[PDB]
Amino acid sequence: EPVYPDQLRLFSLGQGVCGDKYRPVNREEAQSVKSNIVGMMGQWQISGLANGWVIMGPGYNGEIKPGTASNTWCYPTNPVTGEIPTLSALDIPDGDEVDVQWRLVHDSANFIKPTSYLAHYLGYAWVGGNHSQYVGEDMDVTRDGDGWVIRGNNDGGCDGYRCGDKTAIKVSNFAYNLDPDSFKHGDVTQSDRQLVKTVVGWAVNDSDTPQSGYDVTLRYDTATNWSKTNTYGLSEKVTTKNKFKWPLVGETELSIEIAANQSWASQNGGSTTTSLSQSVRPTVPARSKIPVKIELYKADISYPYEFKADVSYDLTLSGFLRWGGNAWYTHPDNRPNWNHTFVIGPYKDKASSIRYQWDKRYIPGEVKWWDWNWTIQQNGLSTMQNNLARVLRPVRAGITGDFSAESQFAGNIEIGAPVPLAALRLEIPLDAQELSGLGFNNVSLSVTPAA
Amino acid sequence: EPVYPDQLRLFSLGQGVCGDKYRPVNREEAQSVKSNIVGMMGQWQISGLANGWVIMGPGYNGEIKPGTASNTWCYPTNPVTGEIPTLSALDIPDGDEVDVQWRLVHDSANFIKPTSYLAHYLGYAWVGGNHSQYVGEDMDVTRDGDGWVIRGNNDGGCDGYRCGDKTAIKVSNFAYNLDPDSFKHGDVTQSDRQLVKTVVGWAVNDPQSGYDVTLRYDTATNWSKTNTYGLSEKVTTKNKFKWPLVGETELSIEIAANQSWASQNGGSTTTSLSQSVRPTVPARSKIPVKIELYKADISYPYEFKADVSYDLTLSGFLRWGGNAWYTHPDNRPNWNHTFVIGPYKDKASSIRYQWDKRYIPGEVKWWDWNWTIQQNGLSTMQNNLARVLRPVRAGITGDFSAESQFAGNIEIGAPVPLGLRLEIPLDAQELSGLGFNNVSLSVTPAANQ
Repeated sequence: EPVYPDQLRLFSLGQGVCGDKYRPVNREEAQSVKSNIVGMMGQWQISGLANGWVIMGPGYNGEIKPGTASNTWCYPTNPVTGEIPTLSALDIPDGDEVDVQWRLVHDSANFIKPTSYLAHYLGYAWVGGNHSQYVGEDMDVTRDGDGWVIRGNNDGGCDGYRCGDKTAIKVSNFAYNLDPDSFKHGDVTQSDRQLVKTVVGWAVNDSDTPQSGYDVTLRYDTATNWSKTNTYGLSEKVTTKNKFKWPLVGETELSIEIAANQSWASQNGGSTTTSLSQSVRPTVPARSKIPVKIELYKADISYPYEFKADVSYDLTLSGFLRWGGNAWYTHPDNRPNWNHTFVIGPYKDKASSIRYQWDKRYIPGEVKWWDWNWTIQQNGLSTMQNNLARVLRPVRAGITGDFSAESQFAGNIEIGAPVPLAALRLEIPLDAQELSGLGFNNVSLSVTPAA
Repeated sequence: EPVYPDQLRLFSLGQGVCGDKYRPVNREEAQSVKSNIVGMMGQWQISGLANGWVIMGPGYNGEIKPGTASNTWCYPTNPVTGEIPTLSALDIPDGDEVDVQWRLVHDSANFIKPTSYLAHYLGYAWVGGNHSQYVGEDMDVTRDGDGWVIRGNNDGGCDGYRCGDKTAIKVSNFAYNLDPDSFKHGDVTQSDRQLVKTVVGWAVNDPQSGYDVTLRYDTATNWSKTNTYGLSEKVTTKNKFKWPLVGETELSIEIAANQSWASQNGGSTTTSLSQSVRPTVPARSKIPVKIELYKADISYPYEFKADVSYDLTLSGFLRWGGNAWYTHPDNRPNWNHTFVIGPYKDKASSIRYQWDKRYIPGEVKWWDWNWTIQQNGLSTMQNNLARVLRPVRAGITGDFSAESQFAGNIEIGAPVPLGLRLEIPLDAQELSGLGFNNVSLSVTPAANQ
């Protein structure tokens, strides 16, 4: 009887006060799911647990100690139990799209068999080839344009009511979305940052009043030349839901950002200039001067990358339903040639959600498609949780190629030892031509009052 | 203006009503930090935003659409601004502990400089060497204990009151904690699932349901792991985990917490399992039972990542002109302070704690972070503390290899014409010689589920 973190709910109604039909989480329970609770709190957040214990945000390392808080962590008084476990992702090696789909759809233990038992458990009939006594065995997997249709092999003759009527299981509408957080990289091949030039000069205090309260700002326009390779072809059908900057690797800063909904393969590189502005707030004593140095660099990186693209697809089960064993909510006995489709992946609507239909299986007005509590009493809760955990298992594909970028940047503005004015104003020269040629454009040194 | 997900807060006070000094987040702000809001929400949770909009739990895909809710995501009307960035981790290849400490502490751009500058902004004196006029230059790094010390070179002579008293930055108390979720492996060198035997039988009935055929047995794994270098006798995990699944050769290895990675290189672990089915045996009929037993061994090169954390002790005297010590001691005292760069230990040692709680006078008892900002300007201090606090992690690599004996599911077949009788042959002596110990089949009735 485990505490399920997705059912925790946090209320702001004072000490140990939880909403209605909710009760406070205790220390032993917060302990068994600490990583989960803390990961759902603000950095320096502090929320209450039962009996005067508190759990602190991640910035405090998620410590649980005696305390009091105005907001509490609450757990249902009537939790929904038996959640579908969530197994580890099934990683399929990169390749062109039919090799990736192909590899998935022919996997007996991780696909063919688990989806067959599903069509079987829900009441569909003849879910297996006629050269076997077990479900999901001896199945012919054929192509169907964009889709794949797995259907029991019919070679020969069968015996049973409409036994020559095998349930078809068809896979379609495949989509691949890249998870930017999945970034990883092989050995950094090319790598280095050459100091191409170092600008030095002075900042002078021609006054009897010491100066402070002025910022010395530097601004340049540098370019970033980057390029990337796509080893296989899936690359052309995969996309990102929302843009992201290419990850920092090395010390070498770069500003490259990938676009959403535009195929990975179409984004292979380019040159992009940027406007950067370095700055310092010096303090030069009266009738004195301080030295200012600025180190300019060129850098480059080369390394093999790898991101993961999750796969989702529509799963249609079509065939007639059994007599005296059907999971549909109305429970037909007339053997209707039923046709239903679940979406394995991100949510779309309630009808195609096993998880949604399964977690709501007790709100009477919710059960309008399949009768999940029916399947449970027929088969048993574990049987069903292991069946749905495998059919719902996360499937990810590797996306790879090579990465290479090159850029020029300036370190910060560094000041020296104030020295007695010789026998704020800047005496630091810039040769716009030489820097344009070193890859630095529009470089300017401004002086502005602090604020 | 920037929204900071660490300042979001959720209230449950009716529709669009936030707690005091807080205001509802609007669809255009929630959108920008979606990933974070959603990550903070229950599976099918729905939370309100500003102007009749709503954000849906991760189960509904985290979608923001017009709606209404009696719980709201609020943000401060008064937000702490200028948070210190967070850069991506800095990776140090595997080597011996002294090599991994060396690669960190000697890096000028990523360590001698940011750290020297921190000491310099806090008012510490003579944070450079006699051969240079800039901060963090001409410094010496030297072994001392199982820690090191950075301090300006004192050869030559100098200019300045007590200028021969350089500030020393001492790094020690290194710790390395392994992060399980960093698992990665090379080319899997060996993989193969072979069918050893298949117990077959007949669930016999002379219908009958509410019965569960239960198969209880013993799995077994043999493994070994190597450890390319030595850091490994120092790396540990705060939590015990379960070695990752790769391939489809089921394993059952548990890496214990608080032990050197190198004192856990292999073994043999048995673990009993229960397989169960609920048959619906027609009257006077026989249903077939099949159980496949297998053998597989996997073996590949691995690599995990350990978070390196250490203590930073600044020792030297504070300047009269101005230091950041909250009481601004004008008598140039000898100052000693140490920050813990890693998991939070206490407020005195947390730059971030102190920095994020800088506007709350009650809290300012160590360094005055508002003073440094005024003195040097806000983007300088936050770009400096981001390099001082940038996560650093070392790789732990080596070769792994395992073999196990697991059993597929007990599958039933179509029932054929003929207290539930189970005709299923099992010679425990044979299964034992084959590697399966304690195999047995049973029938117990059903009352729940």
